[PDB]
Amino acid sequence: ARAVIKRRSPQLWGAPGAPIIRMRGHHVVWKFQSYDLVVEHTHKRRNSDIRLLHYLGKHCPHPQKSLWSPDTPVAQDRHLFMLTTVDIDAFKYWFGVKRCRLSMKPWALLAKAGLLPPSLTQNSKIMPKPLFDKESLMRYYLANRKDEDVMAREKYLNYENSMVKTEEERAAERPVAPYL
Amino acid sequence: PWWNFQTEHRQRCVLMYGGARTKNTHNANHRVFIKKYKRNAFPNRTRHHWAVSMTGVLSQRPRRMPWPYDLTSLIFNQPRQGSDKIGYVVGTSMLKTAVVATNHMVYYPKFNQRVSRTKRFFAHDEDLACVEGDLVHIKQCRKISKYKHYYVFSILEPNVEGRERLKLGLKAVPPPLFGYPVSRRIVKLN
Amino acid sequence: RQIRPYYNLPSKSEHGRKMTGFLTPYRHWMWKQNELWRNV
Amino acid sequence: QTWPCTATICAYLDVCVEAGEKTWAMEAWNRYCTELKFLEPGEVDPKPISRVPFSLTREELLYLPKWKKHFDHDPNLDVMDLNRFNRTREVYLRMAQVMLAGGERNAFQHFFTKLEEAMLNKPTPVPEPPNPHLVRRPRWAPYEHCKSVHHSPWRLQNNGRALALGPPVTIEDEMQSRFFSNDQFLVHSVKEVLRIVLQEHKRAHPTECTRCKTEAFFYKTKDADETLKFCDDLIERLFASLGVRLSNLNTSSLLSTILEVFRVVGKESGAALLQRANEFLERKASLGDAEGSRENLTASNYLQVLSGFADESAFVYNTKKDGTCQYKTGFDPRTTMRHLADVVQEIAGNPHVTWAADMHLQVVETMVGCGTMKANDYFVRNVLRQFSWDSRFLEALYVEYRRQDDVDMWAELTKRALVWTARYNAPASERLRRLIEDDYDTIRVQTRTFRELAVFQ
Amino acid sequence: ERGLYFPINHRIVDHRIAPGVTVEETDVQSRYRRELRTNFATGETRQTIAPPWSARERPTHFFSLRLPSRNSVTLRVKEMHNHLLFSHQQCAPMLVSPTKLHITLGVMTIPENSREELVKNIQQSMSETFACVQPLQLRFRGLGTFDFGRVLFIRVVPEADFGRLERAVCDIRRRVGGVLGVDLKGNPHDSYVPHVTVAKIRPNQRQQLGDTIPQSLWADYQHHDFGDVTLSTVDLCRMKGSPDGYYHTEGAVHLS
Amino acid sequence: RADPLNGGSSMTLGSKGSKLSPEPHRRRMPWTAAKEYVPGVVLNARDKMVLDGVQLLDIESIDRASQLDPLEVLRAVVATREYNISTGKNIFQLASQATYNGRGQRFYRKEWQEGTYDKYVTLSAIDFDRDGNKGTAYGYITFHGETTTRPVQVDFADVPGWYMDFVEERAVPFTGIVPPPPSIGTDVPVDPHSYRLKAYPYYDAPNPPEFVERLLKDRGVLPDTP
Amino acid sequence: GLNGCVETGRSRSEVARDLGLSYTRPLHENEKKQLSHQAVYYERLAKFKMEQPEAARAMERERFVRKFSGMFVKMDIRSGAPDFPSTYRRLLGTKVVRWASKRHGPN
Amino acid sequence: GHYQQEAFEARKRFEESTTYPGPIRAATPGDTRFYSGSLESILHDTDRHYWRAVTDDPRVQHLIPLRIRFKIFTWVTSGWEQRMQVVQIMAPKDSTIAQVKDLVIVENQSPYLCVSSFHLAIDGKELDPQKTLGEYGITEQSQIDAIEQNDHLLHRDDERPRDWTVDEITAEDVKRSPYKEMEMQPLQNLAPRYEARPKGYFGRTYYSGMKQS
Amino acid sequence: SRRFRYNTKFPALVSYNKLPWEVVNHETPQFHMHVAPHYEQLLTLAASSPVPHIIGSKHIDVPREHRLRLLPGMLYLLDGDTLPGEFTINRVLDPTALQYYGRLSSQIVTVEAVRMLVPDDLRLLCNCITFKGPLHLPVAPYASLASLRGASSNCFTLYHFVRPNRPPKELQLEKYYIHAPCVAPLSEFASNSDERGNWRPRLQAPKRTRRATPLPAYRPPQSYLMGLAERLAVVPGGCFGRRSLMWGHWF
RNA sequence: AAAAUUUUAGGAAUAGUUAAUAAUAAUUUAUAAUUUUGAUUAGAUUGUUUUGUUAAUGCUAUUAGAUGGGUGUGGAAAAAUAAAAAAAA
Ligand SMILES: [Mg+2]
Ligand SMILES: [Mg+2]
Ligand SMILES: [Mg+2]
Ligand SMILES: [Mg+2]
Repeated sequence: ARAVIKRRSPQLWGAPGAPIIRMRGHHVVWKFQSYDLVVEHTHKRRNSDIRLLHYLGKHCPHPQKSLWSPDTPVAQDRHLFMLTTVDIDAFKYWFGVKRCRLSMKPWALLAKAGLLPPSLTQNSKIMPKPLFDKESLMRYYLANRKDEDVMAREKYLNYENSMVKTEEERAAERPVAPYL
Repeated sequence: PWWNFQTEHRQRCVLMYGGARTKNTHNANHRVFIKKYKRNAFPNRTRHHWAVSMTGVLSQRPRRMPWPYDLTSLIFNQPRQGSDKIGYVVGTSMLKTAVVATNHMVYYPKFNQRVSRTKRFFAHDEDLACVEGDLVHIKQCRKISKYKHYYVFSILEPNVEGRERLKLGLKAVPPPLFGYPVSRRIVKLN
Repeated sequence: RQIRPYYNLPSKSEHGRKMTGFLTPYRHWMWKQNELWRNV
Repeated sequence: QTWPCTATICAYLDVCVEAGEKTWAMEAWNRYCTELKFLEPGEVDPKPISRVPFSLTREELLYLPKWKKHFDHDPNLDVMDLNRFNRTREVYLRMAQVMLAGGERNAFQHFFTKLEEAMLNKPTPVPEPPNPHLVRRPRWAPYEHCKSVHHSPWRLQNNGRALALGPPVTIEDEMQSRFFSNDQFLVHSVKEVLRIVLQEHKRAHPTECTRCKTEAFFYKTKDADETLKFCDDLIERLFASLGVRLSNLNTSSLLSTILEVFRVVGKESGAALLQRANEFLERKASLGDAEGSRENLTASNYLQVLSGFADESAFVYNTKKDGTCQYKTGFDPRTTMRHLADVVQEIAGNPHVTWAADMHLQVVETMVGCGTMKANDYFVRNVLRQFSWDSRFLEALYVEYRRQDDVDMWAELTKRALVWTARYNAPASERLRRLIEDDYDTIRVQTRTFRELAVFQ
Repeated sequence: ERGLYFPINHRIVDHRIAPGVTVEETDVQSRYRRELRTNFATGETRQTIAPPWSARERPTHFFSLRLPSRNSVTLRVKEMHNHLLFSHQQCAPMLVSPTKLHITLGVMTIPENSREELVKNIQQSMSETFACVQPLQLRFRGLGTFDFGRVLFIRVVPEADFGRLERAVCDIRRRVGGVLGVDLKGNPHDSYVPHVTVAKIRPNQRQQLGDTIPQSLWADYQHHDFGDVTLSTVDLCRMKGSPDGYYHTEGAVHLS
Repeated sequence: RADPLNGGSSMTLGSKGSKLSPEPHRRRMPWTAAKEYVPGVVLNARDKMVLDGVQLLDIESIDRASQLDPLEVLRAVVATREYNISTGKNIFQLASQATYNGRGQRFYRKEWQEGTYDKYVTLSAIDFDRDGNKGTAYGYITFHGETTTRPVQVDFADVPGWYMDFVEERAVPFTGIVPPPPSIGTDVPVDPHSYRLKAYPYYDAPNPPEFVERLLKDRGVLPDTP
Repeated sequence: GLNGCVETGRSRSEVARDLGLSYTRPLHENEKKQLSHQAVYYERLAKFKMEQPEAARAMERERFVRKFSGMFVKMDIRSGAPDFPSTYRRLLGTKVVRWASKRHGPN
Repeated sequence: GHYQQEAFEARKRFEESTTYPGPIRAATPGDTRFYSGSLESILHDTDRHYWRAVTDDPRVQHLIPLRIRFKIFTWVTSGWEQRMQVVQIMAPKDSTIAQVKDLVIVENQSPYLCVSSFHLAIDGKELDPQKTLGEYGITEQSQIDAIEQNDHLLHRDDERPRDWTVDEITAEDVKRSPYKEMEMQPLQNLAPRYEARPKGYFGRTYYSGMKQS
Repeated sequence: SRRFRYNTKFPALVSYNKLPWEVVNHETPQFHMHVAPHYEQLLTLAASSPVPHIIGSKHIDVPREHRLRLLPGMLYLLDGDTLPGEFTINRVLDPTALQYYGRLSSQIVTVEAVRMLVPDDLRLLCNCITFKGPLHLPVAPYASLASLRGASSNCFTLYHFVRPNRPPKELQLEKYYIHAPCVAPLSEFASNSDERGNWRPRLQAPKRTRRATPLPAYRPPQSYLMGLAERLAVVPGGCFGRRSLMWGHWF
């Protein structure tokens, strides 16, 4: 909605837009370069701190030898290490409750961590993208579909309330003799 | 790394372990004053600027900083600083408007001591109770006119002498004998 | 961006853009497929 | 340590009853509402607000410590003044309901007796005006710029200025419970107790009270007889206590609840419900000494009558024998449809009965169960365009379609019904969609989205 | 150009209009500062208000401080009448004759059956309440309105012996209305506002006079000072206007 | 907002759609409402090479020296007519030829009858402005055997994409009133032999094999040799 | 009536209003004739717009049309700044010529 | 709706109470003119700018804030628009509809409204200038329109004002009425510069309740 | 988008961004556009259950004085054709107007004539619609229209009074959307009908040995398309339905 | 909407102007407002987590970024080169 658009760094919608989790670091020689996982708005200003919701972490893209742990004859442990600090309470808050967006590189990271499934942009160019036809899918679905109530209860436990009360803690929480 | 010597430096891009990442601003610049005016003619009536002027506020030596702790915060729990003030009513020439002189506090950390400054406010008294020389409680509120954000919350001490003085048709307080100072000599005789 | 291929409906106009997004039915079917995958 | 007002106590006792835990309500009672009184001739009726509200004398302001001057709005300070309207009778009622719900007769008899006595012999307390904070004072607006009723050329859009769709669910047409006289509140209290009896019955036998999930639905439970006995004794206790006074107050809600109890717990066919309701109304017109001019059964009562007919004809669908449907033993569709027809004649005769979606749903369901094959025509004439619907309609309607002669009609009728769903903003439900899916080999009708299927595999 | 671009007194949101209305559908225009114009400016005063059942019945008797002869008050009210009548002589029926001027300490309804028990009992309780109170010097300045500008009165300033009045009144209030149940138009746990009624519009009058006393008459006398008076005499009066030429007096108490 | 694509799912900006909702996203701009539009540029774009070697005149050239052989005028008129149908036929070009200005006839656009898309418009009435080829056209929309209750202005009546079929049965005189055709579920009892439903709310079409071949020969599953 | 309400927030003039008490200092002729001039605004106005509609409609034409001319047509933080010269001092010499000084009041 | 009858009935039962002492005005606060925020907000008279948890006694409303609707012709650059302007009075409870007309005439500040005689009406039915608000059941929520003399002539091209877009404005009428005030001939600062909405704002069909396409 | 809270931005007096107030002109076709679909609903009501003021015996008569505080909004039905007194008669022959009465004339009583009647003083209107023949709806015995000879002499008229140039609110049609059931389909099973014995139930679905005939093979459309109607937020036809379900749009 | 913190060696008056009224007043009403507890003009100066020295109350730095209105669009003017913000497959 700017009369003469700022041409180089366009976005979608008005700024500040919905918060997006980005990786960003000042540019330098490749030997020292680190990145910041940051929840911030869609439209950045000159200094990235002006719109910054939260600071999620440091990520160093240099494979490192592990000198912190003792040298271990185990094969896998002596592959190089890649270090990252995730703040996952803030991540689950922002992503889950506040409904963030995600750039692709942080997505790859958080996929490695086990917080998210691997991204849309991670492609083994070995396999193609799948085909689809509705009648075959339908045969498979009629073949396997679970009961309605089972499914409803699964959606209940995953989305709505998890912690529930067994009859036991009811019986243990209900008042005894003098006020019963 | 600010703790490393001039010669000890290797990389300027990162902190190896921890600590504070510090930009050196160059404090000693030998900054100077340019003299653009004759000592005779300086283009200001009240003050003259002949040297480098110290700048900033709170960056100003010796530092004078806001002191939350004084009488006013001692008595009140304020939702916002300056939401309550105790003062004296000085003058009512304006309808439904009481001017109030109030004290607040400044701290000099260099000398470790406090000073009281003073400031005037316009307060809104509907119904016109306040007589000059009342001790009043005053609160922050809705914007009322250009300069009135404060209203008279309670009269702590009314002026009984002043009220009885008014009832007799006389002014609340005698008008001050001399006004503001002047740089002239007024010769006015008889 | 929205990809505009060369076999989209060419707009013959000198007063504006040379290519209107309008799809060969093939392109529509294709797009539907890809988009199913990302739905997954 | 916030002392609950009377309103709060009410709410928590509602939670207690619905939970059926007596042991909560007991401790709550014992702690908070004990000293709660009723209102008598010597009582002063709604008590004025007596609180000062909090200020400081200049000596209080200057000489006190910081905390003594600290006022956060604290619920406890005005608790007295929230209670100034005497909602006590509600608390006593709820407590009766709980003691019943937890299966204890003596305590229940106690609370209900106290309540009854007070309602008969003590003045009606002045009701509290609507709480500004719970429900909001309506603010003035012109209704001029509004999507017109016919705004979308494809359907009837309901609008802020007026409702063209019609009521989806029947409402009882009674003011909020606190506005009742004391006698009226006595009646209301009995209907409340009955409702709790019903709820407890459904929590003990969820299988039998759900429509057509099991054949168990068609037969009285043992323990139903003792229950109905309790209800009988209760209602006759109400006629015993209130005299001619009953001639002057609304019995509508009471009747509908009575009917729903004799429909659900004891299971009575639609004709038995209409009979029962008419005998009750005769009783009410006779106790008051007059010329008659009986009030007709109001819309809600008829809703219970019709749902009675629908209970009458109900089928357990899709036995694992690949057998079609099981029906209530001793079922005559001819009789059922006879009575349903002249009953709807009766209803549509009376001008003061407002129709809703659910009434139509009971009718339609009875039509499907009866094998009328007119279910469609009724639905399309009287419902489709002029109401907002569940997909329950389309569920029983599907069961109707399934029974036609050739296959193609089945298919085409079903597909058309789905088109209805897309046109009229029925979000066709998962139950319906499963019902259609089951026959996919026969009808080849796809019910799922492309995306839904993909994601699913 | 001669002031603020948007004068601060003109910034007003009406929350008693639905949300969204003023943005799109229509704009609502009103002179909003007639309503916001305050209780000091209009000259209204909030009297103890009656419960509806009490509001139904006419008041019969009232407590009054009797003004002595040779008052500052009576004199200045006469001067005020002169001025008002010279300005607008339509006031003439509104005005109360200087002969009937009295301080109204409270108003009450006595039923005609229990009449003697109540007057004797009241008179007695009154005499006990005022036993210890010496005479009262009170100050009068300012005007005010009761009953939507129909009653125009002289305020009693709380600058003087007024404090004592307030306890004194609040005692009879707790006896006459608390002890023996009597209809005081308000709550006995609430204090009455003492006043000297100057102009009044009765129900019968209201048709020819109008529904409210125009503020243009008394605007200038609104804050006028009527002076100080010492008062030794408390009356309980029934309101009959032809018996003695002064309100008919059922009881009396001397403050000394 | 009212009707999102796939509920809110934000994992990509493209995941939302090309418009967030059918309803206009700012209230101050109503025309942003989601329609079904048409390629106006190509479909106006009439062929100017048809007017080659013609010698048209203008309207206000009435001069004696200006106009031409009656033969030249005739081939001019024919050239102009061919120039106006050169893309497709506009409604108002179809309607003037039919009896009663084509009241009652069913006007379908080309793309409305192909694929699982089935839609047409029964004409309620017509206003010819002084210029033909333009105007206003009102009617009932019939989509998959389901019809509108009231008439509506036909959108894109001016764009030349339209076909119809003249039937004497459907003709209405200007005296009477064009009835809305029956929606097949409600007014007329549903019949399979009379009308079969192309597609229904949860349906969609099977994969045509040439598209599949092409997409695999694209993604590089099935080989393609130069 | 000398104390304000802590929980309510209403001033002392408010609780005095509610208890039906009036504290007011004795007024000189200034305040009396100002107030007595202001009290009557609405009666004068009612009389004006009853008895003389054309004059009124003239003045109104000028006001209504004025609202569209002028410096600022809409209220924003810039326009609705109670002290314009104060909050923007940086405009005072060059751009904005209306005010010659940045402070006309206490603050 | 439900509120109206809930509170009506509540008031009506409150009035029939034989025993009530009456409220204590030290316990029944007024409202504040002093609260945080720059804007001055006018509320319901049952409502306060502070938090009051307790429900106060129902009072009869002696000043009823009537709203009276007018049609204005607003100039926008493309041409004239017909839109709605509400005038809001505070009319005493027992007032006569003649007096409501009078209060409405005094309160309007726009030069374009009250020029001729107007009749108050509710849902198109005229009101007796003679009788009370009580009889017609007029409340704040009630919808009151106002109808001018020439308003039933507005379907013509005469009474409806003429926009300089399609119509001659002559030295005859340059000196008269809204045209004169408007200053048709552009000035450097552009004169009173009216709101503008473009021609294609609503599409080819103007604004409607019913969707026409 | 939601409606914003209040307008503090622009002066109220000037009113600035305001949706125009819609006004119904009686000279144009647009009038009938508004009024017609109401009439049909109204008549439908009259066919099922009684509504009080719908049916008058004779033309209403009022004084000049009380003319505009009584008439406006009034809607009543009469048996014959008689045109209200002191009303100039306008025939509606213009086809665009006639057009909106299509549904009402096909699926309810055939419309014989339409008339716009304007009072001599020009401030009142009467829309007069003359129906011919019996209802194409079934008429209930206890229903209002059963008291009329023109239904169930075959012509009868609807009369609707209104002010000109008013919003399509204060022509009062929205009170009529009360919905009553047509009892015609169940009339078969009432104890009153002698065809109730000719009825036979289908309790069980019949054994089926054949699947539904498969739809004709799908031809992919050959022309250019505007893209996914999903992503363009176009409801399935540009007609009705939800944008989530893309059924019946091309593919 | 406000409250605090505000520089010049030698120091004097400032002004579309205060407060009440109100969708008032290029001439409404008034004993008005800012200042020696340092004003307004005028010089210098980018304001309240950033540096250097030092054992230390100190001294000595800290960039940069919001410059009026005039068909007023937009949720918000921040709207006329100068990115290093992926901008509806
Ligand atoms: Mg300021
Ligand atoms: Mg400057
Ligand atoms: Mg949104
Ligand atoms: Mg400019």
